[PDB]
Amino acid sequence: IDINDVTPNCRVALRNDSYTLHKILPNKVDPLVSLMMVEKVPDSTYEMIGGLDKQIKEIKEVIELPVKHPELFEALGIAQPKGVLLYGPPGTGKTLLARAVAHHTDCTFIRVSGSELVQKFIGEGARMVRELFVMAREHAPSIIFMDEIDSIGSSRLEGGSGGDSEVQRTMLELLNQLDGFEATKNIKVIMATNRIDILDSALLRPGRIDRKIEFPPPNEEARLDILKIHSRKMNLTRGINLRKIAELMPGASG
Amino acid sequence: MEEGGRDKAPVQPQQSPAAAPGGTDEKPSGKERRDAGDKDKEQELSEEDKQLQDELEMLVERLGEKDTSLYRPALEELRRQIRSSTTSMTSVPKPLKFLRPHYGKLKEIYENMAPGENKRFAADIISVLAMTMSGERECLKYRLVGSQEELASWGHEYVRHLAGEVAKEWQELDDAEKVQREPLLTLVKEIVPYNMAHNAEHEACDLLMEIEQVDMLEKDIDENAYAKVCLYLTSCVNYVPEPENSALLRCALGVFRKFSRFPEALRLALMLNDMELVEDIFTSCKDVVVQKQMAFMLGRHGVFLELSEDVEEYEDLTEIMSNVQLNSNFLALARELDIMEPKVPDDIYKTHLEDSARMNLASSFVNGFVNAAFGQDKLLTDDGNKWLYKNKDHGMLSAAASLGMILLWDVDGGLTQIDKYLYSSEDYIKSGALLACGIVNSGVRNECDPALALLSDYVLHNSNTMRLGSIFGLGLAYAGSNREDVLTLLLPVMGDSKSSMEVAGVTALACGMIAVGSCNGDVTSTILQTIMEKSETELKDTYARWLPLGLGLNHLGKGEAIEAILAALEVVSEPFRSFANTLVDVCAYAGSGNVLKVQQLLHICSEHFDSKEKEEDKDKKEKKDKDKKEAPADMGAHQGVAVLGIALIAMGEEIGAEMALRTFGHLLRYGEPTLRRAVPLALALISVSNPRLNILDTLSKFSHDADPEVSYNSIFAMGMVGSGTNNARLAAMLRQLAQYHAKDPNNLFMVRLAQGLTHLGKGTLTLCPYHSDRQLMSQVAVAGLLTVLVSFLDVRNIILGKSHYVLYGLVAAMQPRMLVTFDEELRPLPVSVRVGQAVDVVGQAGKPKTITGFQTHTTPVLLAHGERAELATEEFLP
Amino acid sequence: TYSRQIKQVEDDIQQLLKKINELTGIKESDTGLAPPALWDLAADKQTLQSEQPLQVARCTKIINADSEDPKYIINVKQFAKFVVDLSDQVAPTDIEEGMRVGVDRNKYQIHIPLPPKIDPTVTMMQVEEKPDVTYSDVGGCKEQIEKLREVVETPLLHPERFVNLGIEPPKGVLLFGPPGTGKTLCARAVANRTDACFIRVIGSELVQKYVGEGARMVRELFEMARTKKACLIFFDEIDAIGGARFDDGAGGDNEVQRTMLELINQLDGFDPRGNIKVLMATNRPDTLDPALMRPGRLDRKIEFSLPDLEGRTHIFKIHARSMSVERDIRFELLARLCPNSTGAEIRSVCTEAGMFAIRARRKIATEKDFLEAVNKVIKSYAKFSATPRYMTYN
Amino acid sequence: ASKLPLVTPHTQCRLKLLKLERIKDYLLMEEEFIRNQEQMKPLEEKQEEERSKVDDLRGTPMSVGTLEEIIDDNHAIVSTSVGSEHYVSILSFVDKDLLEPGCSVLLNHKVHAVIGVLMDDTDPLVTVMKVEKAPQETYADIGGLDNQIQEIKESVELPLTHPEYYEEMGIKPPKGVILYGPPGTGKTLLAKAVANQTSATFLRVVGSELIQKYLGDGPKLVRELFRVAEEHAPSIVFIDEIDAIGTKRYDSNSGGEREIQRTMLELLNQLDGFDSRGDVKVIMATNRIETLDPALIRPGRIDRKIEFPLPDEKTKKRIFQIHTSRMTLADDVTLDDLIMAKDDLSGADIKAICTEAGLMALRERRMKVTNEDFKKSKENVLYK
Ligand SMILES: Nc1ncnc2c1ncn2[C@@H]1O[C@H](COP(=O)(O)OP(=O)(O)OP(=O)(O)O)[C@@H](O)[C@H]1O
Ligand SMILES: Nc1ncnc2c1ncn2[C@@H]1O[C@H](COP(=O)(O)OP(=O)(O)OP(=O)(O)O)[C@@H](O)[C@H]1O
Ligand SMILES: Nc1ncnc2c1ncn2[C@@H]1O[C@H](COP(=O)(O)OP(=O)(O)O)[C@@H](O)[C@H]1O
Ligand SMILES: [Mg+2]
Ligand SMILES: [Mg+2]
Repeated sequence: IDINDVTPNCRVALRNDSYTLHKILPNKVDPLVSLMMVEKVPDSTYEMIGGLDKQIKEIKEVIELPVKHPELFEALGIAQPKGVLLYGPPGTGKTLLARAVAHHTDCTFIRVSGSELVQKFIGEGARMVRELFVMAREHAPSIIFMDEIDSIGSSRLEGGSGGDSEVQRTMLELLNQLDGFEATKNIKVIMATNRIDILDSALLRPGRIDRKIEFPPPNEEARLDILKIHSRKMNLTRGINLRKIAELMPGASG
Repeated sequence: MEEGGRDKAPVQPQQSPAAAPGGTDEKPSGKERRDAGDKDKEQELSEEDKQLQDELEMLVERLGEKDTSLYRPALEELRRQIRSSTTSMTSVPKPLKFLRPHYGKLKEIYENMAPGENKRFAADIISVLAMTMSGERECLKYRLVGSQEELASWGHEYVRHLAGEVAKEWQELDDAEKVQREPLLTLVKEIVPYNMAHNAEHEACDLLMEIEQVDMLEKDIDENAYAKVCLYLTSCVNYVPEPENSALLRCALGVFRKFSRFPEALRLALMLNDMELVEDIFTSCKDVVVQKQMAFMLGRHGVFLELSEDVEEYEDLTEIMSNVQLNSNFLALARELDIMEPKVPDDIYKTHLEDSARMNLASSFVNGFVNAAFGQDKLLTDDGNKWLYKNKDHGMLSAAASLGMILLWDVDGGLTQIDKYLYSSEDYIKSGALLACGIVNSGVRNECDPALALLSDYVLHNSNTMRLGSIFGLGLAYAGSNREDVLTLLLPVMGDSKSSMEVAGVTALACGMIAVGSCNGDVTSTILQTIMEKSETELKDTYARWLPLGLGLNHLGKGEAIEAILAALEVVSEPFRSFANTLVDVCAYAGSGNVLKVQQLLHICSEHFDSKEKEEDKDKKEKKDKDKKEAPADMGAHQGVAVLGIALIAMGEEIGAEMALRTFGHLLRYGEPTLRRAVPLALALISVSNPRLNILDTLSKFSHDADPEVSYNSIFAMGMVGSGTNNARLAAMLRQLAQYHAKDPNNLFMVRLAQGLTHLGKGTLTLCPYHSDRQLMSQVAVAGLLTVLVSFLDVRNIILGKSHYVLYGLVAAMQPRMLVTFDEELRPLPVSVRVGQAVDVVGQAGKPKTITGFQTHTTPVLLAHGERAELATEEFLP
Repeated sequence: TYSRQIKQVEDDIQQLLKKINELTGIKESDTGLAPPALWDLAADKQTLQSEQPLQVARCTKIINADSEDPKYIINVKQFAKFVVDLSDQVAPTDIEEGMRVGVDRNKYQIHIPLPPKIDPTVTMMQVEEKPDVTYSDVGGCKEQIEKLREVVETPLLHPERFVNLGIEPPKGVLLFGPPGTGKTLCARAVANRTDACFIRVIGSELVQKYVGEGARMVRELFEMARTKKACLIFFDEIDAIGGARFDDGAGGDNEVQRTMLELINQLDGFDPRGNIKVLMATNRPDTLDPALMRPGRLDRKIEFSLPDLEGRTHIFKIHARSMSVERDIRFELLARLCPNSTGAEIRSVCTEAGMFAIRARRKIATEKDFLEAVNKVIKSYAKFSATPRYMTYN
Repeated sequence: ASKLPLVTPHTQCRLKLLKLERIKDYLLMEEEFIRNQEQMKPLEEKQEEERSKVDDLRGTPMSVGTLEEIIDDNHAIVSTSVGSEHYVSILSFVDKDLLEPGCSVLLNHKVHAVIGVLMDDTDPLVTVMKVEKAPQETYADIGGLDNQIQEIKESVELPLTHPEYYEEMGIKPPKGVILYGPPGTGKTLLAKAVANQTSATFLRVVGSELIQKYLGDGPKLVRELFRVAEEHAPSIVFIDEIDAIGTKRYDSNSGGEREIQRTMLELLNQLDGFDSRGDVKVIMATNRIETLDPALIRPGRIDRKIEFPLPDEKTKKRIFQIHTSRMTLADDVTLDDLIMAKDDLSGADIKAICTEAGLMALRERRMKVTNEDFKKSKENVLYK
């Protein structure tokens, strides 16, 4: 057995009396795979989009372009955008429109929620939060996605507001890191929330977030499009007149 | 790239040399005109030392190098003016055109002949035009020409004048580092006959500038530390007039001529003393110089300053004779005792906070150590007197002598204090009282008891070892005087050829510390006595510790080594009986650079397995390797430490396992963490398989250094480990003595033997027996306790700055910092980088520290060294 | 002249020296190998004098005993407990219960006693070093220095006059005042001049994660202190380990009260610590507990206050005696220009004057530099000043 | 190895040649003496036999343990991974100088005797908060200030570059520096420039990470951070947005507002304790200085306070000139029109406007930017 074949963090077989190296076992599952199987994000693609063409264009111009074509940005001599924020009423498409984008451009999709089951897959103690980058920069073209919980999306304030231990302060730390002190490129951050007027002032400075996209509730045409998309998975009958069904709904959500 | 266009020189002037072969004949005007025009253009471009690649000298190497090489010899029609324009044009490019070994090919352009007065045209360069030519000529051409044939043709006749002109011109434009390169060329050319170069440079230095003299003298003294014996003598005789003839200070020449006394000749020292006595220069400078001319650097200077004007000018020699020691004692007990010195510290004995006669004997040494700086005790050592009637009769004598050691440097009432307990009529009490009286009057050099009281004790030597305990004190009290009367008186004691071998050994040690130079009859008598006694005997090394030591001390302080060779030829015997072969050889090598000589001396037997055949020779070689440390220039220390580690500690059974740490004490005495941790590694460990007593001696030499620091408490921790292991009777006394000696009081820690600036130090002679005192077993019971305590007593206690005026008005105005360790710097050469200190007291100035002045003081008395600068008042700075 | 030859010779000599060092073979050190010159003699003797002659000798704890026969009960952390006896060479006198002992691997026999546990996070607090400040640069507070040294050092230095006079010296002392006054510097000086231990501890180190840990740490500290002869403990920022018992409503901040109660209990009742002297410092003493400030624990209450007029002159003189200034600078005027200031401000004034001198080119700081440094440091920075709201200790 | 630092000649003088010759002669004599026993009385291989037998004694199965206590007579108590601890002996070829409690010690498998000391395993937090390479270009990209730069230089750069000016007149460099002012004014950019230019190791941390979700974890973080900073090298510690540790409260914190006080006390202890500090420089930055504890910013901890005011018209024009140096501007656009866009416009708005205008030009596939691009960009950015 040659040493150069013995890469770190590998499975081997050791004899009994002398504990000498004997073989090399097939492999071990990486922590990223375990974490993503625990989270279970329901991946999708572009064909499951209803009435979100302009949003697709806007997010394509910021996420897809400065990876495949950096020379196009270097010609104009401008900085490459790094952060995107998405806001709108809940159940409108934001996570689906960030997973489809991540899937089509072949990027490693990572999401963080501050839980504690996955804490063993990041670090033993993880006193800080930037340690995730150690696991991220080895999958260079990656995307980090964090969604604001209903504590502010639905419950807003607890009586005096104050600060949210989740989401916002983590994003502040991440955006402070990759603002000049980061060497690795092709790492980006996506934010999802609602009612942007409750964001803290430190995150509304012009130089922090490079684009903000809106997700209004669907109108009649978008509702009909979603009904058409989601009516395929059932044995249907010829002639349903889905226009009337779409008109009945007073535009609640998607 | 691009070629041509702007290169006007490489077009017309390059084709002109090509057509020169057709222009050699029927064109005499052009051959000079083109040369002059090219020389003028080159001089215009070369007026600045910034464009090395000249358009004519550097661009001609494509094809004109051969033309220049083929100019003088391939013409056959050179004139008396064309030859100058040929040699001048060929000497510039040929020096750099050739390869690295170009010093042997400089004779084809410049060394062949001197064209006109090229030194006039060489003032526009630093080391390119003519300085480079002179250096190249002196490197190889003049070195082979002038080695034994200095008188030769123009290659050596005008070569010397050109070299002198170049040396003058180096220190003629700015007196920059080129002036320092001038001394290098003066030393390289005629190194053995450096007197001619020194004489040539003295004329330039005297008339050059008033401020260009101190730096040259400092550089000369800096480079005087390494040269051949004849070269060293020439350097010491050439730098003497630098501070006396060219300079008018008239005070650093007599002080700096100490290195010209032992190395060159005694006659030089006598002439310097006579000149200093003749050149009175009123009294201030002469008195300041002569104050430290009694026992600080040299002695026997109180007999040549007794001129016919002994009123105010020549009478000060009397103050040097006897008043100097009393003044030193008064200063030690006046400015230090009234500031920080208590009546009785006694702090070492109380350290055992956190029963045999050995403890009683070590108590005397502890009391003496803590009773330093005129620590007179009036019945304060009653414990020693009480123990004197119980056991340890020799220990009782040591305790009695500790009373005198308490009252060090006392000649006023020390005799009465010793006589208070002297009246005992014991075979050891009389010896102890005599030793105490001798230690008390150390350095006085007065006629108190030359043949009145000391002779009274010597005339009753019909008894035991009391006879031997009556010559070490008398010899110590007359160590600083080389009078032949005392030496003659002490010679009959050694030559008595009686059963008192100890008396003969002490007489040899006492006389070695008195006279070490001329009067070879004493050395011959000692050798004859050794041959008569030790030949028909095979006893212990009492003879080896007295015959080799006496022979080395009697012939100590002579770098010629001819006397040592004569003694070796007259003492031809077996290597075991020739233990003085390396001892006398190293006694005559007090201070010098002898790395090659040391290697040759160790080449007789490097290892040889030490098969019990030349054990004395091996011990002498080990002691010799401890030498070459008086002025090691902080260079040989590391190599010596590495050699000791890789040769003695790495391999050894008896010689390398016992005396390997002995050389550590002689290496230095200040105390550094590296040595203190290397020795502790080999001393703290038990290593019971080896000679544990040798390990104890190793610890005693690890703590042999004085001036203890706050880390010495760690040794106290080992004291706890010494309760069960390292038995008390064999290690407790040694450990206690080592702990106490380092922290005696606060001052009087100077055991490095360095006086003023760089003095080799005769005090090492007093330390010479001490290094030979601890080389065997049985600790110290009869002989060691009588010599290990009072081996050296010539240390200057504390003070470094005082007025020492007639009224002694000024007290202290200084600012301390680290010592000066710079060689080449700007005009105000920096001293150190520890300016973070400033005090207004005259207390301890620190070992490796120097104090500067301000407020327009400038120390107008000495300004060089002395530790007792008068610092005359000046008010020229508003 | 022959610069190239000399340089080549020197380079060859250095290369030969490195090659010779490589030749001697003092190499490896990947696994922790000592240089061959060190263990050259220790190569074979230990093979037959340290491998088989020495045993593993596990460590256990005796729990109790019984009379007329040893029959000792031995407990271990992971295996079971046994009944055992001694060995031949050990006396039954020094086999007292509740202490660690050595035990065989096969027959389980006591061999040697052992020292108890130490909790290394408590062992790291020993200073083992001495700072480099003395009493000579603590000017302005001579009376406080005298009053502190009368109790901290003198009884430990000459313990014969107090015993002769039948007087028991005080034990504790507290130092309070505004921030910057000098307390920690005086503690540094005391630790420098001392000769016994110096166990330093900061209150913020006693805030642990699990319940019932601070009291354990205090117990270990006092046990380790009592083990040695007699030596000192220093508490820094004591106002973070206990203010006052105020338990109202939901129980908040009371485990720290248990830590403070253990610390209080260790200084009084049922054979107090005895020969241990503690000294504490704080900047807002108005919030400490009443039961901690009574005599018997904090007998002395030295106070550090802002210097009046001559303390400022002394601080100026001792902080600028290593300067490069002319002969005509008067410090009385500079002292009069800062009516209420601390030593830190004066040191900063000196440093800024030096920096202004260094600013352009000059080598000697002038009086105008001192005046403008005072103007820019005292008058301009008085926005922050930290002082006005701590003179009321709030 | 500092064998002989006396190379003061440093020229073609005879002094350098003489010193080199003396050192070479001493080294040659030492080498000859060392090889005399290596070639005259070897009596054994002494080169490969020693390693062979020390490997023979040291078995091939080799376990690990942690030191707990050591006794002077060359043995110590070591605890095993399982939990049992022994009273094994210490061998004599284990260079017993780096044996420290808590260090991983390599033990034998038969009798568990100490046979080696093992190196460390880096640390998964050092690489987290250590800067590897320089961020961007130096002070030439800043513009506008020209006065705070000299102060930060005097505080940081000069002692490293020229530790001689302070030694001439014996003063110490200023201890601490703090930067305050309105947001978006160039504090972090100057910190980036300092990190780029300097040569010492750079450590950074955001002040919002000093509060943890357990009791007694903030002080531990501060202690460990300063231990790392003091143990690497001459270094620089950058703590920005420190005031955020006090102006925000999170329900994830187990303790209330007292743990913040304990963290503050630990921070003051680390900044101005009584143990030797070494050589560490601290830089702080905030935009709300009125909420910090005054006792934290007393002279002797933070020595310099530097304010960053809002830019003026000249600085606005300079920032336009800086940020459009590599942009193909059409002749229609003029910077003076955009100078008076807002009364209190800041530096970040310039970069925001320029970048978003470039993006808007990129949308329509136009390389040259026009006036309408800027006109819509300023309205889209500022007015919302
Ligand atoms: N009497 C004094 N003489 C000289 N300097 C002093 C004096 N008193 C205080 N100082 C200055 O105070 C500085 C810091 O003092 P120190 O940290 O000991 O104060 P403190 O009262 O313990 O502070 P804090 O409450 O902030 O912990 C020192 O660097 C020193 O320059
Ligand atoms: N004076 C300036 N010169 C050049 N660019 C500037 C200047 N001021 C601000 N900027 C721009 O603003 C951007 C953001 O500045 P930076 O984040 O460093 O601000 P700050 O002072 O740290 O503010 P905050 O405290 O609000 O984070 C910089 O990257 C730079 O492009
Ligand atoms: N425009 C849309 N077309 C089709 N389905 C949609 C659309 N928007 C949301 N959905 C449905 O919403 C569900 C996921 O909700 P999501 O939008 O991810 O939550 P959030 O709004 O918090 O991001 C999916 O099952 C998807 O079918
Ligand atoms: Mg303090
Ligand atoms: Mg910032």
